Amino acid sequence: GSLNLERDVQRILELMEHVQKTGEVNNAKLASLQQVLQSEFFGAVREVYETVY
Amino acid sequence: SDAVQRAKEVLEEISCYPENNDAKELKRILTQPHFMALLQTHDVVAHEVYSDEA
Repeated sequence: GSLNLERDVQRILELMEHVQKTGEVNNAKLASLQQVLQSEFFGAVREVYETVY
Repeated sequence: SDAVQRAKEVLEEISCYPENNDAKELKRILTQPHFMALLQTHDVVAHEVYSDEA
């Protein structure tokens, strides 16, 4: 009932961890993406976005 | 706006690593006018958090 992007925001961490199974993708950056993807600010800010929208 | 870039930045390295075009696309699609737009709307303060004392 919500944006798939938001839902995929979590499912993305799965694909990332799947592609990172190649080795040639320093999990450093891959993980770094998780810190932002799993960032709370995303929801905190996303909340405002919806409010304004 | 470099912190957010670090998110997709991983994709920059995946450019060499042949991964699932779908998976890699997930990180790409993760950059929309909603999310990536919010990052640039939040990174504003994040970057200001350390306002160059200069």
